[PDB]
Amino acid sequence: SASAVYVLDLKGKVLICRNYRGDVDMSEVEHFMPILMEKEEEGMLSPILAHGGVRFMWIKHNNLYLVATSKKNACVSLVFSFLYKVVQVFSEYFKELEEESIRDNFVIIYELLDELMDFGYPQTTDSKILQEYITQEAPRPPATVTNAVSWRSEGIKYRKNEVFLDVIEAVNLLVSANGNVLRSEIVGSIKMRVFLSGMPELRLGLNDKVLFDNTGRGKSKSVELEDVKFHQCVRLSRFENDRTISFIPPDGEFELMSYRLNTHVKPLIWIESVIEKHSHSRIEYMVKAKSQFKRRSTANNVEIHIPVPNDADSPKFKTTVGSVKWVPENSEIVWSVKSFPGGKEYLMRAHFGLPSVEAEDKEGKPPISVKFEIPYFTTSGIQVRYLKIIEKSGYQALPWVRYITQNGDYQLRTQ
Amino acid sequence: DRKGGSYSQAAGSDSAQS
Amino acid sequence: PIRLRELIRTIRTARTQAEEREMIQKECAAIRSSFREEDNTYRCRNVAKLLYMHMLGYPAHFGQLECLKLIASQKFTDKRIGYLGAMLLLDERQDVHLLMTNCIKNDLNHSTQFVQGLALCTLGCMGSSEMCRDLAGEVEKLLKTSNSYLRKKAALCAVHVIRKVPELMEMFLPATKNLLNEKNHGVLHTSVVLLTEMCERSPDMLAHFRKLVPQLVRILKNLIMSGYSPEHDVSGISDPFLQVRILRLLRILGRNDDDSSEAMNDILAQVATNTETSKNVGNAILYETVLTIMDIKSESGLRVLAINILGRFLLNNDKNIRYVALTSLLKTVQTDHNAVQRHRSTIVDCLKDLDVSIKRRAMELSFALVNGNNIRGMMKELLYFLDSCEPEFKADCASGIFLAAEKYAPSKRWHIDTIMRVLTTAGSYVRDDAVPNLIQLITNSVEMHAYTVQRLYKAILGDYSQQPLVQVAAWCIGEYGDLLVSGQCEEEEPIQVTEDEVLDILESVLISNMSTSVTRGYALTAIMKLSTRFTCTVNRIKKVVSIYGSSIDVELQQRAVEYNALFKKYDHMRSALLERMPVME
Amino acid sequence: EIFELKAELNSDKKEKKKEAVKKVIASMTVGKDVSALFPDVVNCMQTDNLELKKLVYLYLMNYAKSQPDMAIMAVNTFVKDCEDPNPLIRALAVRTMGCIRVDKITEYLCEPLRKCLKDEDPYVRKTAAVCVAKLHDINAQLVEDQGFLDTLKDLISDSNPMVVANAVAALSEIAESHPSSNLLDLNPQSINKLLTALNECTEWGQIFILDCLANYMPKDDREAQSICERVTPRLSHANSAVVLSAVKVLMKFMEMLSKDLDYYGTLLKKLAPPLVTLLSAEPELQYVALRNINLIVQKRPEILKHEMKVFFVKYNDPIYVKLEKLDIMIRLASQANIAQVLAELREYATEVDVDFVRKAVRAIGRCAIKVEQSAERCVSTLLDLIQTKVNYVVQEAIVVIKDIFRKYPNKYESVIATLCENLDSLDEPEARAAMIWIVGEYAERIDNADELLESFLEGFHDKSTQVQLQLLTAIVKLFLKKPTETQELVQQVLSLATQDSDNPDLRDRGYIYWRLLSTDPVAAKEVVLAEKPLISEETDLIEPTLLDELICYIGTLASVYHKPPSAFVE
Amino acid sequence: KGENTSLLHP
Amino acid sequence: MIHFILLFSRQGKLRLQKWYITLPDKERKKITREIVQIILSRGHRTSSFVDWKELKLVYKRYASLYFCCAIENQDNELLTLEIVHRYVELLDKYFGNVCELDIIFNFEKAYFILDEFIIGGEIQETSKKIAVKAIEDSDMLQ
Repeated sequence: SASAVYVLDLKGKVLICRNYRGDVDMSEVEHFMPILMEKEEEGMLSPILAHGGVRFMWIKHNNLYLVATSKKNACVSLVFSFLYKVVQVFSEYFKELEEESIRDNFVIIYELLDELMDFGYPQTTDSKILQEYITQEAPRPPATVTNAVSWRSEGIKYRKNEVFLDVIEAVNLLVSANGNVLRSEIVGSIKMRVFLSGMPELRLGLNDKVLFDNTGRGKSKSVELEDVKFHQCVRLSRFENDRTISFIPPDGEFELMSYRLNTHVKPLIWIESVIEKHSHSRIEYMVKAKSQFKRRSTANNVEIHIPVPNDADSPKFKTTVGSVKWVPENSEIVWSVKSFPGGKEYLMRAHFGLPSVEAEDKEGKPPISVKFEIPYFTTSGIQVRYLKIIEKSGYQALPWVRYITQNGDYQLRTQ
Repeated sequence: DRKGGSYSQAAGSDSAQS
Repeated sequence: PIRLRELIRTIRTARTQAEEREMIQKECAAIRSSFREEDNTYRCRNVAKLLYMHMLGYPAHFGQLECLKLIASQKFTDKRIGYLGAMLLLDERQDVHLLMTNCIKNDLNHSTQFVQGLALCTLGCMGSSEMCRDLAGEVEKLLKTSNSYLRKKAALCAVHVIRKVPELMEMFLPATKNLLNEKNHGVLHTSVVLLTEMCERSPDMLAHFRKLVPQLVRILKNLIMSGYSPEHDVSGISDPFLQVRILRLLRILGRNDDDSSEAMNDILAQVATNTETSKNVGNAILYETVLTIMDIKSESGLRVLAINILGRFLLNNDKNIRYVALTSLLKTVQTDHNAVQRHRSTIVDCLKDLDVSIKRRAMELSFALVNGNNIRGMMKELLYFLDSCEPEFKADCASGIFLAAEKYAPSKRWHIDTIMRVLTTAGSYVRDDAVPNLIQLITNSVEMHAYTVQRLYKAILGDYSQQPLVQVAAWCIGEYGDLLVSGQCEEEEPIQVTEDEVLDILESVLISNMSTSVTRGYALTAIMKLSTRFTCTVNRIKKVVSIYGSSIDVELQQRAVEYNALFKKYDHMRSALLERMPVME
Repeated sequence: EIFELKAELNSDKKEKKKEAVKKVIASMTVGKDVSALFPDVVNCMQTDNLELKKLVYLYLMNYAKSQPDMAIMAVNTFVKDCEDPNPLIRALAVRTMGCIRVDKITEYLCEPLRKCLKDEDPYVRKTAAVCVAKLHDINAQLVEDQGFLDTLKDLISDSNPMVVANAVAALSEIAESHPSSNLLDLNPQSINKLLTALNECTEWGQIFILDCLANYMPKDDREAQSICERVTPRLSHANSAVVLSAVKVLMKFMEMLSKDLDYYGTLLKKLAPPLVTLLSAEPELQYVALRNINLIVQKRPEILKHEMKVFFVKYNDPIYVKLEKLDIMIRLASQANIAQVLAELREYATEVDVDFVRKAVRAIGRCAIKVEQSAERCVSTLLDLIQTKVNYVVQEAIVVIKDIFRKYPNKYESVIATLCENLDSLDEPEARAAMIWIVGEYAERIDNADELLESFLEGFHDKSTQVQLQLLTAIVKLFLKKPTETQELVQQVLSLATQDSDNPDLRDRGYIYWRLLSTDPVAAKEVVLAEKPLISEETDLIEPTLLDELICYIGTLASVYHKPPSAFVE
Repeated sequence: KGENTSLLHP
Repeated sequence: MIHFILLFSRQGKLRLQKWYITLPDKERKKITREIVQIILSRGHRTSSFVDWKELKLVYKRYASLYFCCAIENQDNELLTLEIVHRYVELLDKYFGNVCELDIIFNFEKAYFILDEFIIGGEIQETSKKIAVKAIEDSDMLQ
């Protein structure tokens, strides 16, 4: 129930605003900046602001705060969803998220904002549909929005029907300083870049534990994702009835399904860190990394970030494999490795001095995280069975998909 | 080639499930 | 060697706060790496960058040894950088200036005048209790020097040492003797400042320093006669700092003596008419002369002239002039109080002025001008100002009104009514410390209790969110329950107090969310005292006390448990400890 | 500038008019009061260019309230545009008509609203519904006179499922702003029709459809079972707001659900994966998810019994997110994960956030008080925190120890010696008063209690009212228990708090203590040093009446604020 | 800008 | 004496800072922030005089950057304004057409001039030509 949504700047100047209900005066945006400054200075800053009886919910964007003033107790979740959709639409239309594009495409920006929502109720949410009706460089509204099938525009013609899938794996490991991993969750991501002719209805099929149990084939390696979320085009009725993933694929790259379940397997990388820091004399970095993944898998672009001292200077690195660079902006040493074969064991020995003057205040102990990304590895063991590509005209599709394993929340608590 | 796992051909459905 | 200009340009090129912080961190890391290698060639650029980062708001704890090393260096630029680092990032609380004592002592005998002056300035700016003890002898040695450019620095160092070490002023008694004939303006000003500081530190030197009054008068007359000069002549005033120092010395010299006041009476009279206040310097000189005349035993004509000047400056539309006039009137409150009564209209108008400082000065003048005859008349004006005052002045206005009522209240009934009105209107603006004072004043007064009790009962039932008003009402109820309700033991005719509304109000206050544990405790104490004070509502508060004994608060739970135990086992002894507390000033 | 712009706008060149419009928009967007040029732009309004029409409409909407008198020259243009063949033009005109805050402007637009009510275009139908809702909000009496309620009710029973959802949202807004008289409640056939169109509704349409079900009150288990089965597929939607709306609808339906039936168990089982997925949402929605979980935790706490690992605050989690996670863990604290909670609190106690550290200490104390099985573990953690040598940490540990002693002091005598010498130089009133109360109540395991109280008696008359009262109570307790070593201390305390203490409550307490001491010292042990009963801790759970109301109010601003919907709106 | 301007304009 | 004298811009950026009273770094930063907030939230008709924390907080900016001082309540208010004007004139003479940009580049020179002019919060150079000559001689030393 936001009264009006506006785009602000880092200096407090509003890049663009669009009133939807008119129940709140436009001058309330000025008081938002002092309120935000006070909240940040007092630790009471929150995304949902409140200026008296009018709430100005703001979201920190790439360059400006997306302030959405509201008057009544409207759907806060709905307002957040509308703001996220607007951000996604702006990112799709404008490749840059800064003040340069805010003041460069205002003519089309105003039309897009007007078409997006009216009277506080969002109406248009398809980026492709918005581009087919609002362009920066007008015809009647497309019938796809009026029709039920708003996730697959009809009439698409392509020379070849190629779909690029991406099996993105996110391994998040929360290892405490005591050596025990508390939060070990793996989140799947089934994103497909479908580029074909027409609006084929995808018939997803994979080696799911629930599907195998229902079909009686619950004896092989079946992925039992704790949380699986279907895309907009995915038909939830088939999934609820018999796990039938039947939906119209979108024109382009989209995330159809995203698995999310806990992980009970050993970590892909076992990192042992040693802090031989003298009392204002020297610092020791006994970093040992062990690759617990299969030797047949190589972690490309491995970056294990080891936080160095805030006031540390004159550091010397004694490692075996992988370049180590101390970033003054990062104030930490990142164990950069180009390719990390599975089972590799890297030992590092840091040595640097410390200032004679003691620090006035403590800086905390940020966790140590790695940036490993080993593709072509399916740790979960979930294997896609088939993709039912059905077209009324009839064509032979050649879909493609790649499994990518990366390091997500693989943060290890510091000692 | 491409980093992060090469693209592989996908089937249409489980042929063993009828 | 990154130049300071390059660092400034890079900082200006950064827009995001995070980007600026990252750039500052990179620069600090580079500076620390350079310092760790013991670099001595480009140390000036590193010192400048570190100073800029510290001024920008960046930590510089590690950059303390480099400044100390550069302080003991030989390059003039390096010495200046070290002195600047010691002055900026070096302090007595830092404790890193202890090692600088040897460097200062070594540089104390340096032949270069700039190095010695820089060291003296750094010592004065960063004066420490222990540094002055080990450097007191060096300061006195340079005080007898004939260097005009160094005389001011020596005087400043001596003044800083005296301020930091008041017991070290005894060693400067003979060093400044026979130093009133300095031709240089700076040396004479330093000598006058040192004499004023010595006189203010202790009064033993007032008699010794009062002998130079004729010399100071002659110097002031000569300066007034020499009204034109290329140096120190700004805005038509030649040596305004020297004139201000002379006026301050005259005001502070002989403040309680007749000979000193009589000696400078002619000089003050000449200055009061030979000075033009068209410019800021002239107005400041006139204000200083008026303050000196008021603070000294000046003649009746001098006081009249000062009053006329203050009145003329009050009508000035300048905000600074109005503030100066208000400050002078506040300072001359006790002195010439009758003559200050002619500006009552101006004081009242200053409360409505659009200047926060001007409004505060007017309010202070009105508070200080309240007498035993205008208190009743000024009460309405004070109430109006408090009702329509700023949030930062509402509490101050209420405190001033309460102080005036407690100091020069025309009557107990009028003072009690004013206090009740202030409590009702102050709400959350009444200070909590004033609650004990109000309680003591209520306890002292034993003649107006029925009307006061009725007013407190009426105000408590209306609102209870006012912590000071609520506490005052609870204390009044506990003190005079026997007088608030008469014949309330059993059912009677409908009156203000029925013996049951007070108990319900106390229970609601105790259980109300608007309790800070202080008003709740006062309400519990009043309820406990009402067991013997009031004999109408009995056998019902015991259940509440027993239930109230399990409160979450340890103190509140203990108080409730003690009350329940007293009610259940010391019913006959309840009245043995319910005697009224004594009343004392 | 202004004159040149007016001359350009008064020209017959289309490129010049477009340039002038762009310049005016840039000035208006840049913060230039272009309302004075609204009458000049009024003449240059009827333009064939679609881009120019949108800019003119935006300027009129932004210059309508500023110049209501000058807005009377746009009714003819709006009427002419209301019959535009292009659906986009008609939708823009409908949006502009409702956006004009003119009292006399909506009166002349009633006929165009009636004409566009039956628009065949689903976008046109949605625009007409939005305009009708805007007119009703601006003028409820005008909307009632126009009789759009009958058209709005039949709108849901039509095609254009997104248009149906828009009409349903408009009708709910009208009834939400209505005083509840003449409600638009529908029979089960309407619910079934909405459920049939629920699968064809968009992300915005799904939320609107789920909002309608929030007001209907189910009366049959079979109808409730069908509604739950229909809402179950909504949990597999990427829309977090749609997920939140579905969760709220399921919670509302569970109020009339029967625990004996297996439908409630299936709904509870399917809700946990949804909560886990929602917890991994964006930081802006993370706070909303935490608030929703806290609101639903008091209703069905057994739903998230096994959800504890996700309750840990992430390193990159925001301060508000960390506070919400800590609150969820405290509300979700259980003996099964007591060790994990203690470890997380110890991990949370090493952060650099002073407010975060205080919140962690308070949560640890609350967990220790709620569950007595970890009382020894809580005491050990408090001792470790005190030994950590943190001023704020020391104060928090002292407060926690004082709270635990008042709650479970039967086995709290072993920490008096450790807490006796714990850098008691802290002048924090909360820590000082807690230490004084602990010493007074636990003046049995410490042989130097009088010596410790001697240091705090130097400034008893000027320490604080609460601090002074606590010190007086401790002195009285020590005298009652061991008066041989505190006979003079009690007299000194009575003299200081009776003669040098001007506080009314403090003076009364001192006088009462002196009277009790002078009356019967033996009776003071049974009166002052009595065995207090169990301390009634305040329950943090919301009232059942408020909990039921908050269940319906799911996703509103009041859920985040934890306040009633009528207590937060103006 | 406003920074390159003289503080006193002299 | 002047407890602290600092030069701050209108936007809040501080171009100068010189405190004659030893205070904690966090306390000094908080005091500077409070002074900036008071000055940044003050009108043009406030008399340029504020009694904050019992200190004569006199604010008087002749350009975009403002100037503030804090002295005890023992002397005339116009004396502080006259001293500030004299210091500004001396800095302008030493530099020549002093601007905000030049202030950042000449921070060390400005600090040296301020130290040579006022030491310990008290006036050290009453004359205007003598201080300029001394500063020029010190600069020519190297």
